[PDB]
Amino acid sequence: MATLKVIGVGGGGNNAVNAMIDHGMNNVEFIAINTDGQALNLSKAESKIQIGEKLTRGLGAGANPEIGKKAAEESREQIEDAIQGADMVFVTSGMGGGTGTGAAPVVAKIAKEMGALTVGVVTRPFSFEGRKRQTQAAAGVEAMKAAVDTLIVIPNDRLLDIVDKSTPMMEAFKEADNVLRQGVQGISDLIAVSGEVNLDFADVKTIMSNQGSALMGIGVSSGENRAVEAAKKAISSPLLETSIVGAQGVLMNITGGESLSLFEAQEAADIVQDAADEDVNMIFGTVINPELQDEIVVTVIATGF
Ligand SMILES: Nc1nc2c(ncn2[C@@H]2O[C@H](COP(=O)(O)OP(=O)(O)O)[C@@H](O)[C@H]2O)c(=O)[nH]1
Ligand SMILES: [Ca+2]
Repeated sequence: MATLKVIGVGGGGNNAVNAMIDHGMNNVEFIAINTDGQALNLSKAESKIQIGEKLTRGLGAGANPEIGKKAAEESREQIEDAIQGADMVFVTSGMGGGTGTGAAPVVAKIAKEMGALTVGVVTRPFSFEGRKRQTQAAAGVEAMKAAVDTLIVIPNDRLLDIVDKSTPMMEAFKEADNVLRQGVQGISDLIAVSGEVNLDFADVKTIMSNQGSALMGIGVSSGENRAVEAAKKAISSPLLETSIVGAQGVLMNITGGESLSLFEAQEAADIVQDAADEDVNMIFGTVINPELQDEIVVTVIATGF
C-alpha cells in the first residue's frame, strides 16, 4: 500500500492542506511547512515544521524568496524525517511570496531525493498583485519544474472566470483547492480498489515520473451520454495552465456499475484521444462497483506535453 503525503509550503499551500483535512482524506498524511508561526499554529496538520526561526524570529519571509529557500535548506533534516517512507509526495504552494516561492522547490527536491514520486500543485498570482509578484512567481514555477517529477499550475486569474460579482472569495479559493484534493483522492482510490482491469501505483509512476506539466482530473455523470460527459469533465481545464491538448501519455480509469458497456468505455477513451490531438499512449483501467447504479466516474492523469 503506497504511502501518500501532501505537504503545504507557505500560506497558500497550508490553506490548501487545511481544505483537504476539512474533507477527511484517509490513508493520506499531511505535513504543514511554514516560516509564519501564527498560521502554522492554526494548521490542523498532524505534522508541522516551522522553518527559518533563526532568520525570521517566527515571522514570514516578507516576500523575499531567498529567505524561504534558506529556511528550507537550514531545516533539511527535519523535512527529510517528516517525508521518510513516502512513495508519493504532493507539494502545494502559492508562488509569488517569500516562503512558498523559495521553500517549495527545496521541499520538492528533498522529496525526490528521498525516493518519492513528487508532484507540485501551485498557484500563480492575480494580475492585480502586480508585475514583481508575477516575475517572482515565474522564477518559482521554473524552480518547481526543475525539482519535481510533474507540475500542475493554477493561475489565480482563472478564478476570475468562474465567479460572478458576488461569489465569496473563499468559495473561489475552494475551487482552486479542489484540483489538489480531487487529484490526490483519485490516486488514493485508484490504488485502494482492485479493478477488473487493474491499475496500480507503478502505472501512476510510469505516467507521472520525470515528465514536466501534468493534468489530473475527475468527471462524474449518469443517464444518457454519461461516458462522454464524464470524460469531458475529467479533461476540462478552466483553472489550469496546462490543458489536455498535446498530452502524449494518459492514465485513464473508468468506474461504473454492472451496466458499464464496452462501447461507452471506448467513447470515453476516444474523447481523451481526440481532445489530446496526439497519438496518446493510454494506460487504461476499469473498475466495476456493483453498488453503483447509473453513475460513471472517469479519472484522467495526463502528461508528456
Ligand atoms: N488560490 C489561492 N491563492 C493564494 C492563497 N493564499 C495565497 N495565495 C496566492 O499565493 C501567493 C503567495 O502567498 P503566500 O503563500 O501567503 O506567501 P508565502 O507564505 O509568504 O510564501 C499570493 O501572492 C497569492 O497569489 C489561497 O488560499 N488560494
Ligand atoms: Ca488498483
